[PDB]
Amino acid sequence: AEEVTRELLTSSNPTEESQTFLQLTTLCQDRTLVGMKLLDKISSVPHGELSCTTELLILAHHCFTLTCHMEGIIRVLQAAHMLTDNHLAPSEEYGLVVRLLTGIGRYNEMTYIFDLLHKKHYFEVLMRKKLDPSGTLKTALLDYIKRCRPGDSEKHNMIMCREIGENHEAAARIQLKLIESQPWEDSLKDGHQLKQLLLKALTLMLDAAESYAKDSCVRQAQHCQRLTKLITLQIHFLNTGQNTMLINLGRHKLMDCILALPRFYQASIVAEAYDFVPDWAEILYQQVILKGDFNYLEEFKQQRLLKSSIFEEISKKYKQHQPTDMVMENLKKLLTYCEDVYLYYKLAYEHKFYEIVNVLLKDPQTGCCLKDMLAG
Amino acid sequence: TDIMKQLLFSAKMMFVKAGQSQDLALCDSYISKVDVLNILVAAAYRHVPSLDQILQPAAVTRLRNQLLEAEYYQLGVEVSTKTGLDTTGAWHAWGMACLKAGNLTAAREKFSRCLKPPFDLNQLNHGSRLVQDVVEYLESTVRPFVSLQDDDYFATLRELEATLRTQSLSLAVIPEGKIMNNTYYQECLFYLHNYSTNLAIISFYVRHSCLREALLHLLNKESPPEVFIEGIFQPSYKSGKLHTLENLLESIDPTLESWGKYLIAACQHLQKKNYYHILYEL
Repeated sequence: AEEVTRELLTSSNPTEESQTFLQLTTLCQDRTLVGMKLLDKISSVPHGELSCTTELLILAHHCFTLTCHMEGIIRVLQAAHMLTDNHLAPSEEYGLVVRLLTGIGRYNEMTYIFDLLHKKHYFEVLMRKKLDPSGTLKTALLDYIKRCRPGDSEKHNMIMCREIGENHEAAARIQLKLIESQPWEDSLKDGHQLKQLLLKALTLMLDAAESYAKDSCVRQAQHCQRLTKLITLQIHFLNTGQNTMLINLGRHKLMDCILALPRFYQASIVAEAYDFVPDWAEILYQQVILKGDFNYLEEFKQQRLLKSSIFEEISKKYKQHQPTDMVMENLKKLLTYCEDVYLYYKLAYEHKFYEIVNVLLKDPQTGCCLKDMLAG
Repeated sequence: TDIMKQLLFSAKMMFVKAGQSQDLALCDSYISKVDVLNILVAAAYRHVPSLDQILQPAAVTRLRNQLLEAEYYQLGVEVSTKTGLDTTGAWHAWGMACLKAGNLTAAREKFSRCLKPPFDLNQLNHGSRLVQDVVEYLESTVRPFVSLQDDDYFATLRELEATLRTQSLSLAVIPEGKIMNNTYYQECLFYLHNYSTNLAIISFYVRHSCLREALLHLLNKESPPEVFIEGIFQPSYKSGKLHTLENLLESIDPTLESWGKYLIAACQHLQKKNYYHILYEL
């Protein structure tokens, strides 16, 4: 302890002299007695001894921690708070205090200066580079942004992006639910307010997806994006006047929302936002099967793909209602460019539909194989 | 946890003199558990298990699923890997998750580290069934040559409503070969080349109606005469738009030079099944 004090008094990079310090303590047999001696010698600080005494106090934790004498560390923490208050508070040594706080070890327990750094203009100064050799300083900065000082996202960006995404998503959901808290008839009068609220909710959801992206929350960003797309559809509804809407729809109301814009390119939004699965055969019984709007089917086709099994199954949905003579060509509206042999071959017999039968099974190169398609 | 480890070490210290091998095995396992406790402690999750809750295996896979629900793909993945809990399925799950978002380059980079393709070049099956699901999960949402780029943001609610009106123009205008030519199709085929084969590359372009480059690759990949037998005749028994098909078969070699048995084995599948009437034309 005397030698350490003498070397410090003589001294009266920062990561370089750490070894010069430690290798002295290495001379000891069991470091606990050395820690006791160093703690006792710490009281020998000279008049105005600040710079050397900083390293002196710093060594106390580096000693007491590796062996974990809890009471010793407790008195050490008391010593650290005392160094902060009795001397450092009058010393105003910002850099020395910062280095000490870095060397806190129990920097998890640095409440005595935690708000001080922000009050000491260290909040943006917390973004000092080359001060995180192990990266823990920035992590503690993030922890402080989460707990000690929540709200100023600027210092947050300077220093969890998932936390920001969740907060923005919560704000967007609150904005979306505020409109739904009132009746549709009551809320329809304030159309401009609806458009503005939809714009704000869309911005909040976009920020949520972006902060999830900065958080690498790919699926969460996607969910925020789907919420934003629904909010934008409601924004057009409140702005372009589409009182036939789909936003904030329940499962039961999903079919009605699809009925708001029945065509596939017009009906995809309700299914996407509320994760609703339309009755492909039963719903498709009304898209083209009875109306012929295989243009809505083409909206689906450029939007998605329907299987041949669904093609042979849609006959059931068509037969499940009163199929007008129009309904035949209505379902077949998209049948020209098709190729399916076996399922259509069975279906034609299922209804004696000589139309497509003559359409396909007539070509000798094709009507010679219609036997293998149907009777084969 | 440091003191916990030290105490466990002392437990081993007292165990060494004991001479009970089974006791030593139990102690080593408990050491493993303490290490895993520390490993989890590196994460600081919403909830953590008891040691008795860790003293049982089932909870390992329990956490394997839980962290998957916790979206800690990297952290949970590393934890499970240290645990001896494999997470290639979690890698594919992350792949699908970014697929729902579009971190496709990073997703591909992470998935190549966990790529499990079928080495057999004749894989007429899922091969990597992960690829089998991923191909659909990707190609179900093709971005064709619509006029809207992947960087259009400020499109007002009117622009969005006009997009709703014009949505069908994105992929209907995408042509037959454009189904294969898409940069989206480029990515899908790249993933295929990563962990898939042509046996399904034919069908993927088939449901999107990409044929010419499909035949070009089929020759380039040497589609088997049995492949051009089944995947043609059985689809032909299901399609029969073969006006283009016999033409393309001749397009391989009009002089019957480089296009020998591809439809010959299909004719085996047909006439062996006594299907010959249009085999006359073929």
